[PDB]
Parts: sequence; C-alpha cells; structure tokens
Amino acid sequence: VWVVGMGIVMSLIVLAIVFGNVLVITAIAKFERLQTVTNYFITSLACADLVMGLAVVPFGAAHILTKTWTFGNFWCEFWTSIDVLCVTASIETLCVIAVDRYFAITSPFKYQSLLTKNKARVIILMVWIVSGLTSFLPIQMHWYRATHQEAINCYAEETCCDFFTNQAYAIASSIVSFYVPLVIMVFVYSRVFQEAKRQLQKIDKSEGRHKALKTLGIIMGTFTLCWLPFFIVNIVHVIQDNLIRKEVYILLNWIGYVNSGFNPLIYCRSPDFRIAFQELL
Ligand SMILES: CN[C@@H]1CCc2c(ccc(O)c2O)[C@H]1O
Repeated sequence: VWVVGMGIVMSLIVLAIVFGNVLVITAIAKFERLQTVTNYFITSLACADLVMGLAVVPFGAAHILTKTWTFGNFWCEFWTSIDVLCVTASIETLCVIAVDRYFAITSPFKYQSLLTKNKARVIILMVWIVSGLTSFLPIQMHWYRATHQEAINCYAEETCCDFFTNQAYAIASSIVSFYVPLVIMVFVYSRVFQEAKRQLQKIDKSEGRHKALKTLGIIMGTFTLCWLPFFIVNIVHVIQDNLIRKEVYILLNWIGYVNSGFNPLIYCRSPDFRIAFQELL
C-alpha cells in the first residue's frame, strides 16, 4: 500500500525538472535580445540539468521501486558516469557564475576587457571537459573498483549494481567536485556583501533628512543545505564502514538531485525573463 504513491512523487519531480529546464533554454534561444555574456553560463547549467532530469532520475527511480535492475552492467557503468558528469558540471558552472559576478562588481571599468564573447566559450568548454575527464576516465576504465569480497560479489553479479569505491578515489572526487567551488563561492560572496555594505554606508552621508543580506542568504543557503550533507557522508563512510548504511546514503543523495530543479527558478527572476515567459504562454 505504498508502491502506487512514491511513483507519483518521482514523476512529479521528473516533470518539474524537465519543464523548468526546457522553458529557460527555449526562452534564451528564441528571443532576440536575451543574449548576454552572463546568460551563456546559465545556458550551460540548464543544459546540464536537462540531461540530469532526462537520463539519471528515471532509471534510478525504476531501480529503487523494482529493487531489480533489468538491464546490463555496462549500462550501469554508463549511468554512473553520466550522473557524476552532470553533478560536477552543475557545481562548477555555479562557481563560474559566482566568479563572473565578483569580476563584474569588484572591477567595473575593466569588466569588459576581461570577459568578452570569445572568452566565455573557452571557459565553458574547459569546465565541461574537466567535468568529463573527472567522471568517465576513472569509471569507464575499470579503475575505481574495490577489492573487498562483498564488493567483488557485486561486480561479478550481473543483476545488481551498487556503488563501492576505494577511499582515495572518493576523497579526490569529492575534493575536486565540491570543496573548492564552495570555498570560492564563500570568498566571493563575502567580498560582494562587504562592498554592498560599504556603498550603503556611503549613501547615507549625503542622502540625509538588508535586501542584499536576504538575497545572498537565500542564494548560498539553497546550495549549501541541498548538497552539503551528501559530501560529508561520502567522505566519512569510507574511513569507518560501521557508521553508515545504504539507505541513509541514498536519502542524502536524492536530496541533491532536487536542487537542480530549484535552480532555474532562483536564477531566472529578472523582469526580462518574466516578459519572455509571458510572451510564450
Ligand atoms: C550514484 N550516486 C553518485 C555516487 C558518488 C558521487 C556522486 C556525485 C558526484 C561525485 O563526485 C561522486 O563521487 C553521486 O551522484
């Protein structure tokens, strides 16, 4: 008396993610004046989120509900590679957007010279290629597999595939994918908030006779609350295997996926985006 329910939730999540990604992508594509250096970074993130919602979630849902994987093992390896690719690409695109905002605010006169139409494509391609090399190379080449009897049983067993990794690979992947972007974003947003506070203190001297805090808080808190616990459990569970089981791991992992759906809503809030959406519907 619970199988008929959770499928509804999974379908709702899939539909929400797909619709949110497609609307933003088509709004940027089909309108004349929405092209901007900043919007391309949003386009890359939307493309990554669309791939995640289209490929990763539906098969994982079938695996969880059925409890049996009715395909091959090479397909499981490919699915894992695609999952890692999409996650790391999304995180790195977020950090790139943050750095672009820092460059725009800190140095207004020289903002044009640093970033142009030509130099955004190279950055996007580098982000995507470093995301791809992090996932496909260690996975598709059989170079992450564990050496325990329980893990080798899973690898040899064709029906069921579960994620087991050596501690070194887990630490390196987590460090490359999560910690450095978090540090960068923290530093960027601290500096930006300081600059905003300085300007708000400067205006009151002449204009005699909060909002930025709320905006920065929401922007940072969404990402932190969505993705932080998973990358803590990932590091901790490998050093000592007694503490954590598979169910908690899966629950913490599935929380991160929902973040991809929320992100177009938080980033696409400009009045121009609102007018573009209004023109469609
Ligand atoms: C199947 N779930 C995977 C398992 C481990 C992992 C994920 C995402 C990014 C990484 O860098 C990882 O090492 C998760 O999405």
